Amino acid sequence: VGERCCKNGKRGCGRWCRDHSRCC
Repeated sequence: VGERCCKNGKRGCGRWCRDHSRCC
């Protein structure tokens, strides 16, 4: 999972993206 981060950029930044998304 993690697509929600790149799809939101700064809106996706958060511990979730930090651990589930290499995009923030």
